[PDB]
Amino acid sequence: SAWRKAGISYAAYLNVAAQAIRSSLKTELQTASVLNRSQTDAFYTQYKNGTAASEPTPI
Amino acid sequence: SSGLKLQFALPHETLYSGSEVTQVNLPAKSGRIGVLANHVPTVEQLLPGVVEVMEGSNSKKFFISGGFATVQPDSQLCVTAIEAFPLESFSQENIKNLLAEAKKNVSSSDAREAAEAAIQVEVLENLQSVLK
Amino acid sequence: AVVGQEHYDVASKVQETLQTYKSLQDIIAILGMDELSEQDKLTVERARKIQRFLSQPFAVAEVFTGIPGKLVRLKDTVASFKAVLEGKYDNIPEHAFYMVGGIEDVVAKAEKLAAEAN
Amino acid sequence: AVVGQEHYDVASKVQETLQTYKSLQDIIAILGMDELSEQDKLTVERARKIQRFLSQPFAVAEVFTGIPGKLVRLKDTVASFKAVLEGKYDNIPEHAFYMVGGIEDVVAKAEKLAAEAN
Amino acid sequence: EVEMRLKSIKNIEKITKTMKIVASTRLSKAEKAKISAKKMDEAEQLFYKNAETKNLDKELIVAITSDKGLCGSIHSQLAKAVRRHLNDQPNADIVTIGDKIKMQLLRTHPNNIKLSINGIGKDAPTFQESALIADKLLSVMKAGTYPKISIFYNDPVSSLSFEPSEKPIFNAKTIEQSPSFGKFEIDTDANVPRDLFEYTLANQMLTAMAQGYAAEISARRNAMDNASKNAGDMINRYSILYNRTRQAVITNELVDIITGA
Amino acid sequence: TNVISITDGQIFLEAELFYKGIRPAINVGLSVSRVGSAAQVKALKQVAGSLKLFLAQYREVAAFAQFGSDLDASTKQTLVRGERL
Repeated sequence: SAWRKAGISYAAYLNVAAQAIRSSLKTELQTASVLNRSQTDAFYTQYKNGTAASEPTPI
Repeated sequence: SSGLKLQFALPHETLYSGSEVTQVNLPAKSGRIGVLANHVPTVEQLLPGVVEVMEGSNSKKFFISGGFATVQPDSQLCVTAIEAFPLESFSQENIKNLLAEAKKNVSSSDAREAAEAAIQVEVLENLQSVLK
Repeated sequence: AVVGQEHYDVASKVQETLQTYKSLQDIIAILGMDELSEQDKLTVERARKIQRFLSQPFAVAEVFTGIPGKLVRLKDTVASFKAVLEGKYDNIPEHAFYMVGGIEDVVAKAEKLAAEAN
Repeated sequence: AVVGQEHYDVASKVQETLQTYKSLQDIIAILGMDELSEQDKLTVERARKIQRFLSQPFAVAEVFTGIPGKLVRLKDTVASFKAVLEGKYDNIPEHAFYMVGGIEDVVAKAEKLAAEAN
Repeated sequence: EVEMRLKSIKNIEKITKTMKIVASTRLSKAEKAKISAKKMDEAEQLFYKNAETKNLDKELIVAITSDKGLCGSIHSQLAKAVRRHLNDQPNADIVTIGDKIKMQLLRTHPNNIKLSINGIGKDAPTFQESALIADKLLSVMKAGTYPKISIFYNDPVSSLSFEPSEKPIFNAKTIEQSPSFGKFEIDTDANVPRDLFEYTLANQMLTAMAQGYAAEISARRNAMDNASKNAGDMINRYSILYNRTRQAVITNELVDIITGA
Repeated sequence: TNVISITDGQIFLEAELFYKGIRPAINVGLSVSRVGSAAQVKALKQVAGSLKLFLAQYREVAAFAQFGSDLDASTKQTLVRGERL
């Protein structure tokens, strides 16, 4: 909805929608991969020109 | 090819692959995309709504929280959604009322966080609406 | 027909579970104790305690270890390991059934050791 | 206290590295240099260079290798080995480490290989 | 020292079998993800075939590798393509993905890696994790403004017939004005081009990462498999040597004892 | 063989250990002592009771680190503990 103004990207919006829609459901639908969809351990540390990987914040 | 094919293959688990249908009416970003048959060459980013994919059999209704349905010239509707939904598991009461409101706690975060979660503010209402 | 009908039934599981515990010996250290299924993690939590429970202080090994010895019987030990397999005391701690006596003697080991935590 | 604390440490590090290479040779052959640690890979590369540095041109052996013999000075050799383990020439060529004098002749050979091999 | 060699090879074989089990466990999930991801990317590819979506023309450099440190040719082939791109486009920004690709990308050009995110190959390709990675990429340094971006991604044909093959991406400018984009129409208000660029990046990335995780799990079942073969051969040879040595020792013992008598 | 059948045990100082830099070179896994800590000042015993098990664990992870790859928390911790010890 508010992806237009100050979000991250279309993927961020649809993924948050996925997280909520899964939250709009019980365990009888949410498979295990939905857990990694919620438990994202991808640690984003944007590097730099001088190879400055600042901080591996979970994605 | 006669009829209309749909390719509903979300990044989670592919649902439909070119199966024939009589209607795939869905809630597009600019409006309500009621592509029944053939359609025309135009692909639209989608808004959280209901995709009552009317096959040769009955129209299964699944409140889908987003995607893009590419209406390929071959009456192929490539609906690369982000989420999957049943005609029965996508229908519930308590799970669609308390979860969004509990998420409204997350809306108490800073400005960019609230700007992100503003989508979730109305996300769960769509499923309870389209569940019928 | 030579060792007791149950004793073979439990031992078959006991041999298999330990072999599975031996089978799960390699996997648990590789990626962690997660990969086991509910029955498997039950076996990992039944056998790794049973394999630990395999120990027993000796009535003659007094001079070194210092733990007073244990001398349960066949009607004791046989049904003891089965109850360990049966999970009737599956809530026991890690060292609860290890270096212990019979199954009824694995109850006190945790109970007296749990006094230090409370 | 015989040839120097630095010499003793240099020999100890060199022997440890070569022993590491021999110890990891089995997994190296079975799987490959990539399948192991980059620390392990670095140690293996340095050890291979060191082993290739072990030979030298001997004055009467010029019959075989053909080079006029080279007598490596004890202190110079110790310093060269300490450097080579310490990576003061770890980028020099491996084939330019065999049948030369000290690390000075090693660098001269690396330059010669830079001229010829290219 | 032959006994230590045989036993050490046996231990390496046991470790290799454990790695094979871990490979099976990861490969199940990798295949599960790739199955849906391939169809997901084919959905938007149908549009890219519906409209010839050739992209012409600050251009990122990318590779495919999961959260493992090389397996036979899993990381090496991608590293070669990374070095080729570094030579061809030194001013090309690098997207360091996972660990092995992250390390390889940090090797060539310090000014190329714009992100350093680790542990992408934790499990099956997840829709939300890949989508968040893309959304961060779509937000990091205007990677959408990157006129072209080539995905040097694994193309595992059946088992390992692959390298980090390079493909184009239809961006915001290249989606609306494609020559055959006249076929599929867009709306001025709907702002299709940007969304099509982002979603094309999403589907391509999810499908490619799922294929790469499956292919590296193959490298954990097609490179360690070669290592398992090497261990089997070495173990057979060493077993032959030790069985011969024991027998010969016993025989020489009998001969010495009789020759004494 | 006869001595190892008659003696108290062994400190089987394998050549690999002494080559591995560990001087003195008691290959702890290959070592043995029938008498043991019962013939020891308990001041040693309080720390040796953990030292022996730590060396044992390091023996359990020596192959895992020989592979030169990642693992769980217990394995990496064991490897660091064993190398440090």
